[PDB]
Amino acid sequence: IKESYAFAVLGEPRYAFNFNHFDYVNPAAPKGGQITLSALGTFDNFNRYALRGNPGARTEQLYDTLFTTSDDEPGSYYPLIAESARYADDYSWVEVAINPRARFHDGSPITARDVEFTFQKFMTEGVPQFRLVYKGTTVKAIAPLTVRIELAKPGKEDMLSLFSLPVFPEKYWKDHKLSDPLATPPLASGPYRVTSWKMGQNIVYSRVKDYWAANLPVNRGRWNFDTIRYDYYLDDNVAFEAFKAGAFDLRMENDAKNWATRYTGKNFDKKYIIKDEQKNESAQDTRWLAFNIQRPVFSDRRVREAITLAFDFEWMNKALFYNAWSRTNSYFQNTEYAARNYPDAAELVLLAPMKKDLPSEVFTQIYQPPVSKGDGYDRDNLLKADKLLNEAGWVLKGQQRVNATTGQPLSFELLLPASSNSQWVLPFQHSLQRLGINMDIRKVDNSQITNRMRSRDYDMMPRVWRAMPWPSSDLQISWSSEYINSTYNAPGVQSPVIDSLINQIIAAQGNKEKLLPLGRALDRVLTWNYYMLPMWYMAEDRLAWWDKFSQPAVRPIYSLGIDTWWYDVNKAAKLPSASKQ
Amino acid sequence: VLGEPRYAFNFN
Ligand SMILES: [Cl-]
Ligand SMILES: [Mg+2]
Repeated sequence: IKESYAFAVLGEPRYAFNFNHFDYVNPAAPKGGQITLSALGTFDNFNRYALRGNPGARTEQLYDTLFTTSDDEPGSYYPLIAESARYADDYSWVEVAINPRARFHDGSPITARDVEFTFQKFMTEGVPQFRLVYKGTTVKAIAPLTVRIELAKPGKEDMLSLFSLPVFPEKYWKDHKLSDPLATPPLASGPYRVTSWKMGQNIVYSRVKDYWAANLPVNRGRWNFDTIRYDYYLDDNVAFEAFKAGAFDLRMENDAKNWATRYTGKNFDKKYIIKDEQKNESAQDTRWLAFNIQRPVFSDRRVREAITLAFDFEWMNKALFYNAWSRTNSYFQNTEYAARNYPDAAELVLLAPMKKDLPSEVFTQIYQPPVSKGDGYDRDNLLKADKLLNEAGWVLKGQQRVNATTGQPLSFELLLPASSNSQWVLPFQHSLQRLGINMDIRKVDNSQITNRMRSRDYDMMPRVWRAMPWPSSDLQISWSSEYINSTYNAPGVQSPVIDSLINQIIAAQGNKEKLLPLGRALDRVLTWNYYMLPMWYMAEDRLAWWDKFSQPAVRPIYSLGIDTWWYDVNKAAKLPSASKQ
Repeated sequence: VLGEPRYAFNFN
C-alpha cells in the first residue's frame, strides 16, 4: 500500500509534494479586472453533461474535482478536493482522502458521500459511454471524508480519469436529472460562478473571492480576473470586426487570411492591440473531414481514397491561406507515436497477425496524404482518382459519375457550420465536379450542427481530432466498436483490428516501451484506411489581445494559460475607456 | 483532460 499526493499517467509527476506553485504562474499575480471573450454559435442551457442541448461556454469547468492536472505535463494530477490517496501498486483500488476545507458555493462541505452520489448519478443518468467504461467500478464513501474506488481490472488511467470527475452536490442534484438541460446554473464549486447571462447571447462568470481552494498550490497565481464574460457571435467575420473595434479583449485567430492581411487599423497603429505567434513543439489538434463509412457512398475505401485525391491542399494553402497551414497526417501529430517511419520489428509483431484485414501499405509504405503540384489540376492525382472510382464501380456516363450497376449519380452532402469561414469548399466542390461527382453544400446553424454531429447525421463533415500526447485508453471512446454511439466516433467505424490494438493499448497503459509501437501501429491502421480526409493544422497559436494584460514568464505547454494572466493596471491606462462600447 | 469523453457528449 502506497500513499501519494500526485500521480502521472506515464512516468512521475514533475511537481514534488512540497511544491508551492506551477512553474508557469506568477504566484504574486494581482486579482481584479475583467476579460471579455467571444464564442461562436449559440447556447441554450447550463448542463454540460446532458444527453441533449447546446451547453454554454465554460460550463465544463463549473466544478472542482478530486485532483487537477498541470498544464505543462501530458497527464499529471495534483491535489484539489483530495488531499492524498492510498493505493495498491496494481492500481486496482484507491482510497482518496477529502480535504476538510472543501466547500460548494453555498458554503456546504464537499464530502465522500457527494463523490459516491456523483459516480452513481453519472452511472444512472449520464451519457451512455460512462456506464460502459465504469460498469466494473465502484465508488463508495467508506468514511465521511474517505472515498474508496475499486476497479475490476488494474486501470491506472480509469482511476485517474475519475480524479477529473466533477464532484456534484447531492443536495442540489438529487432534484435534477443529469440527462436534462438546465435553464439556470447548477449549484457548483469552482473558482468562477455564473452570475448573469442572456440565453443565446452572453454568459458572465464572477470570481468567487472566498474560494476555499484559492491558496492551494494548484491554484496559486491562477484565476486572477474578477470577471470573465463570453459574448456569442453567429458569424466569425462579425466577431473578428468586433474584436478590432474593442468589443472583446482576446482573439485566437484560425483564419489565415485574417492574420495575414486584416490586422490593420489605427487601433493597431496606436499599439492598443498586441499580436503574438507562439510556436509549440507539443501534440497538436488536427482538422479532418470525416467520411461516414456507414453510408453506402463512402463504404468503399477506394472511393474515400479517390475523394481524398481530389482535395488539392497545395493549391488551397498557396492561393487561399498564405501557405500558413501544414498538412494533417497523423492521429498522434507531432508526437513520438506518429507513424513517420517504416514499421519496426515490434510493430510488425503487432500487425502481422492481422495482415488479412489490413491495407498492404501498412507494411510497405509511410503514410502521406496526396501532394499536388498546386494548380488545382494535378493530372496524376486526378487520373488515379478516376481509376479508383472506375474499379469501385463508379464510372463516367458523359461527364457524370454514376454507379456502373444502378446508374445512380455519385453524390453526397457536405455538412458545414454556418459560423465558420470555409473558403476551401467551392475549390473542393469544383475538383469533384471535374471527376463527375456532385457535392451538395449544406450550411446549418450551431444547434443543428451539434445535433447532427452527435448522431452522425451527415455524409461528410469537418471534425477536429484533439491533441493526444500518448495513446490513451480514451482512444476507445472515439474508435472502438462498443463506443460507436459515444458522439466521438466520427466515421462510424467498428473494426476488430482497431478494437484489438486499442485493447492492447489499454492493457499496456503506463508502459511507454509497449505504447510506442502500439500507438504507431494504430496510427497506420487509422490513416491507411482513409476513415477521414486529412485537412490541416499549424504548430503555433496566433493570438491577438488588447494591451491590458500581463503574463507569467513561462507559458504552459498544453494550454494557452490565459487563466494565469492578470489585469495590468499600468498597461490598461493607455487604452481607451471601455465606456465607448 | 483524460476522461472528458467519458462524461459528456461532443461539442463543437
Ligand atoms: Cl512569472
Ligand atoms: Mg450506447
